[PDB]
Amino acid sequence: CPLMVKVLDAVRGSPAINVAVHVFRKAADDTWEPFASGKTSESGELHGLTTEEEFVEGIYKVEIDTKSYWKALGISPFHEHAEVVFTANDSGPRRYTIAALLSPYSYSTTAVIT
Amino acid sequence: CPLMVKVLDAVRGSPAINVAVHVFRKAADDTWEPFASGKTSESGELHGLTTEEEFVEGIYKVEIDTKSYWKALGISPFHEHAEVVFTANDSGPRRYTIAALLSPYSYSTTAVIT
Amino acid sequence: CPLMVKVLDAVRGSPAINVAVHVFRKAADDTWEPFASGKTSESGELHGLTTEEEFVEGIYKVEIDTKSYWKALGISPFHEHAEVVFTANDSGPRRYTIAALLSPYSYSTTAVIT
Amino acid sequence: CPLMVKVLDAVRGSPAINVAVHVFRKAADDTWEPFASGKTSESGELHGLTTEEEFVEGIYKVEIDTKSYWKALGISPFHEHAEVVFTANDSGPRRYTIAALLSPYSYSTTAVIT
Ligand SMILES: Cc1ccc(C(=O)c2cc(O)c(O)c([N+](=O)[O-])c2)cc1
Ligand SMILES: Cc1ccc(C(=O)c2cc(O)c(O)c([N+](=O)[O-])c2)cc1
Repeated sequence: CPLMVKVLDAVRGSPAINVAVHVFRKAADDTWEPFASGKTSESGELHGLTTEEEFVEGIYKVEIDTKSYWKALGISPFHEHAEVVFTANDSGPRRYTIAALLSPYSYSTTAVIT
Repeated sequence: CPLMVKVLDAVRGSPAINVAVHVFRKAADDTWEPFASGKTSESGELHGLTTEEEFVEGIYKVEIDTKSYWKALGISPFHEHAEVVFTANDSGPRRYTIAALLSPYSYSTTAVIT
Repeated sequence: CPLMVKVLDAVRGSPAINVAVHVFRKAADDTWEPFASGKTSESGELHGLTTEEEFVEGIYKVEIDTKSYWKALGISPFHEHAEVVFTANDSGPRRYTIAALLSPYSYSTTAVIT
Repeated sequence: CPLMVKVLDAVRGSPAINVAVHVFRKAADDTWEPFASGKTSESGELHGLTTEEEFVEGIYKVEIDTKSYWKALGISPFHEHAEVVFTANDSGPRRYTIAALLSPYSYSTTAVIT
């Protein structure tokens, strides 16, 4: 599995379960094409987004829809979502984990690449 | 000054000087309109982005063009940029500082609201 | 002012006001000597910790007592405090801002050096 | 496995492999007793630190010796180490993952509790 997303909740100290994640790929157009999407599991992880055949060199944007999540825990947040834009597979295919740590007024994101 | 952006470099432990910052506002269209832009100063700060007259309730996206910055320090980074999407002035006008801490494979962003 | 500490609250999106901060310096003993302390102001900042005469090369530990702060906002946190250990003035005297961003189950710390 | 530590490198976008981790527990003395220690594996993870029998309610400090790690990648860092102090098992036994994301001038730490 070449691209996985993991999301953590800094407020409850737990995985963020059932969070919506959308992945876009920048086309030759200079437009964002919808690439893949899904919701995180009980472990805060989302696997099965894509296959190594489909996941080519390019510029990707990962959007994590965090505002719904925060409402659903009784919280009126501030961000519309968390977004991460990165270039992928530039050096040949890699395994990428894009991880996000969420708080109402802040977030951190990191890529772990193997 | 109702909206200011501050950018820090986690690699050199210093302000990120002369970084490009673009602000967009979501229009009734559901399109991003260009709202304001500029480059950070020697202190890593960008003031004068807007006036309190122009800075109304709405959804804003702040894009920090970090890839140029990292190249200019001799570094091939991973993100195309850092992006922060948030709703503003929902509760009446506030002063917003959107701060970003940059590393090649990671970033953190926070809003400080007064 | 050669050493300043700034503390932000990721939960309320605001400065952390009236937070206790203790600074220790490692002695020849290999013991921590109490070096300086104080509480953050309404801006989340603590200035006047030391003078450039007193702030010599050495290993320092900055401890931010965050648990009291979180209780005082109605919150039972997880960390006893945030701690940052660093070597100072190794390359000649600098101005150091040690900044901390707090959440109940997480924190980030950075040094900005001039 | 009730306590595990994971360490990530924000500079290389990878796990931090073979990093030293020491765990201390605050005794009735108000002294830190050495509780457990080990080095992270190729995945940046350290398991087998303790057993659920030994891991009781108390105040723990996790110290990650990051300075050696940064030297070993050709880097003169700033922190002596990363330290996390927290209260454990206060509400009955939990599984705790203490995760740390490292950069030369910054770090973030979070607890994920199950
Ligand atoms: C995500 C993040 C975390 C920490 C910092 C940060 O270190 C910082 C430092 C400052 O001197 C300062 O004035 C502010 N601010 O006003 O927000 C932030 C900046 C961004
Ligand atoms: C402070 C911080 C922020 C983000 C990460 C982080 O990126 C991360 C990545 C993982 O694959 C993973 O399994 C976990 N975890 O279990 O906690 C954390 C780690 C630490």
